[PDB]
Amino acid sequence: GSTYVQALFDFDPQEDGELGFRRGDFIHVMDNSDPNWWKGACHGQTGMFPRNYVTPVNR
Repeated sequence: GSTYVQALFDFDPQEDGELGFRRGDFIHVMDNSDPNWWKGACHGQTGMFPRNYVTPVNR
């Protein structure tokens, strides 16, 4: 389907397994878990990332 976003800012991991990307990086929202936090995938690696650190592309 379509669950991508565009990294609003740079997110450096801060958890064991977390996600790590850089502004404009399209996160792949694989499973909206939490309101301000979600599960996704980008640099060939999945993990969690603040949902407010990204922005929808299909809108």
